[PDB]
Amino acid sequence: VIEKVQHIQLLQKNVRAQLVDMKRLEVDIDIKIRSCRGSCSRALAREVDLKDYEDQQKQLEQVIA
Amino acid sequence: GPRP
Amino acid sequence: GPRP
Amino acid sequence: NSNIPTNLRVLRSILENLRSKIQKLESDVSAQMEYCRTPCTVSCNIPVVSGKECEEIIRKGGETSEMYLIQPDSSVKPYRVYCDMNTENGGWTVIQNRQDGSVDFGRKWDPYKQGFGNVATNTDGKNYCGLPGEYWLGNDKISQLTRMGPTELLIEMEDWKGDKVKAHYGGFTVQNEANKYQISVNKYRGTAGNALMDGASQLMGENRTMTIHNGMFFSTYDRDNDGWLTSDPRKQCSKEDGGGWWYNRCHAANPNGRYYWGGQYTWDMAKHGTDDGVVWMNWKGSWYSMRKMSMKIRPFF
Amino acid sequence: YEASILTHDSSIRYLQEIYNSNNQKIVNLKEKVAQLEAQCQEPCKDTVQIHDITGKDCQDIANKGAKQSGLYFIKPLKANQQFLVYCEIDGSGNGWTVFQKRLDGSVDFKKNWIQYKEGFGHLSPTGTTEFWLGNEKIHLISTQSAIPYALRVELEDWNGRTSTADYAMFKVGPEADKYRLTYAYFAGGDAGDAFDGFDFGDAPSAKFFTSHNGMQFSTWDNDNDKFEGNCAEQDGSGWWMNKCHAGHLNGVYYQGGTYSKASTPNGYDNGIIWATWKTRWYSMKKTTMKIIPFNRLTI
Ligand SMILES: *[C@@H]1O[C@H](CO[C@@H]2O[C@@H](C)[C@@H](O)[C@@H](O)[C@@H]2O)[C@@H](O[C@@H]2O[C@H](CO)[C@@H](O)[C@H](O)[C@H]2NC(C)=O)[C@H](O)[C@H]1NC(C)=O
Ligand SMILES: [Ca+2]
Ligand SMILES: [Ca+2]
Repeated sequence: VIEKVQHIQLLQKNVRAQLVDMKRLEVDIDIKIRSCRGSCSRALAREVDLKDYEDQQKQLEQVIA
Repeated sequence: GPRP
Repeated sequence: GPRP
Repeated sequence: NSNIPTNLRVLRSILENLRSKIQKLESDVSAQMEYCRTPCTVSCNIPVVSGKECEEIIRKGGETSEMYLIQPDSSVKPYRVYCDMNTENGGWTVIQNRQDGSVDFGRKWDPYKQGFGNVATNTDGKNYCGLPGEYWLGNDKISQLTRMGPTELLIEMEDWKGDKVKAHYGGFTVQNEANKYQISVNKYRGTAGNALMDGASQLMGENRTMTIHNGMFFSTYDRDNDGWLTSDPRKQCSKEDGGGWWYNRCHAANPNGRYYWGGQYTWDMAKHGTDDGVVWMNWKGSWYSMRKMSMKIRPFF
Repeated sequence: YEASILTHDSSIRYLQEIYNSNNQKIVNLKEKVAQLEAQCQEPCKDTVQIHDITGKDCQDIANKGAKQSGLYFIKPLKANQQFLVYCEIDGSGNGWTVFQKRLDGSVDFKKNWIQYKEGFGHLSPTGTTEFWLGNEKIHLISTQSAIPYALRVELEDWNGRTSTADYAMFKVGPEADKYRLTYAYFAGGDAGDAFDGFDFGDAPSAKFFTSHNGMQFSTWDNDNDKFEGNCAEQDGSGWWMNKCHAGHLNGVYYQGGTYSKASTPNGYDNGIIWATWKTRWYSMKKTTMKIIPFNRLTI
């Protein structure tokens, strides 16, 4: 627990939270955009890739060790 | 239609 | 889902 | 000691990836906002045959499944509904339908009271709407239909693999608004498991009991009539599990949940960690959002 | 390769600067996602809409202001509930209540008793769909106290020509009397009086056996014609059969107009005919049966 080590202890926690926070917004946006298909002229065709997020979340843990 |  |  | 380096890397690597992901999302959302400057449209010519409800209509000769106009009672003004005239002898008035996530189901008390979504869409080419859309008939209407006389309920679903199951209910009623649209069901049977009456199949005692829907009041994210005695405003069921439902504490079935593409989903995707999404625990568990989910009624003989 | 320790001080801050920046961009995106939501609450707009003006019939509605044709709800005097109908409103305050329409052979007119009783087909605001309003409704509209109606029939061949036929005091009886057709007299029309029967030059009684005034409605599953056989079944329609007909507006829709004996399953003429205007082997391209109060048809 040094000056720099503390700064990075938090940076891991923060990115682990943003990783989750994003992984969700990603899903929220997919469902929301789709739910406009029955209301708006059209719904942006798209496909969500969770792997990239999951691959990174396991990646973070690999260095938090 | 006149039937027989 | 419950809320035990 | 040389850990700080590989750490500042993996941290820099991800924060720049997320930066990109954000860029993609602001793109997608900005594009959708534009497409929404104009609406989607349909053209549904109205069938001549009409009646108090779908059962009367089929008995009157309307033998095809499409949008029909019905008038449960002289008081009410005639309104559109989708009639399933093929499943189990037809005559089924559709009150709830899920199939493509095209409609938003996380709405307030009033939209759920009045009804929302698309009753029907055009049958590719035709002038009538022989295809059903995603919708919630409306609590006032559903309550009035069930109170006309004995009514049975037919809930249907399909997983993203094509497997189908159903939960039947020989008796189904929903009280009016003044009674918080209280729900009552009985005389169950089917291949999906009685989740509305018994509760979460894979649960024990108190845990399974707090997931029983029968007898519950209707709740929306802006109207808490759930069986969850909390003090924290964020702890209401509707706010957590998505849309409006006869939430107890909280559910074993969530027909009006969020539509997850693919079926499989997990707590890390859920907006609140809760198990939102078109759920019917007794059949596929708590983390599976069906591809098809519908609720229909008919007079009981 | 391996940055010097002095770099650590700078790197720690860089991450924090973008981490926090990423964070802000999110707080903002969610905001936009919330604004998107308010934009996705409405259903697709339905082109077909029903006007608010209602009355005892289409003429009544038009007398109440209604100016354009389209779907309306009417409710004759003795009717339990209101029902939708199509109203043709001209520029003279005349409200016609159409009850039969043919124009593409999209709707199959081989229906049973109940179907012909409750009606079938589709109503369109643009008046471009085929249908049968339903015998009961037709009965209710034409038998309101003291209001004497008139029927106008409109045909159109495939060459572009059109013709009409009017009938005073048009009336359709109740189901107990098999929805019998009756009219005071032919009111005139270039289409020619077909309900009066036609001399197919085959019998001594010429006209008689193919006249319609007074005939009861007939369907394959409910025979009430003046023939030992079943007109409705053989001609595959629902109509006021005699033995059998001179006018067959609910007959089989023959594409082109000129059909033949070979075309028919049994052998008899089953097309949309009207002998006083076209050979029994010529099926009309369009057809419309509409009614209005008689005092309205230019006195
Ligand atoms: C009722 O549920 C609670 C909440 O736990 C959840 O439900 C369980 C049935 C099981 O599926 C868990 O994995 C879920 O997380 C149970 O909580 C118990 O809590 C005590 C501490 O108070 C703990 O020691 C137990 O291990 C928990 N239950 C177990 C054995 O997992 C509770 O036990 C459940 N009781 C009933 C009625 O089954
Ligand atoms: Ca509560
Ligand atoms: Ca006969």
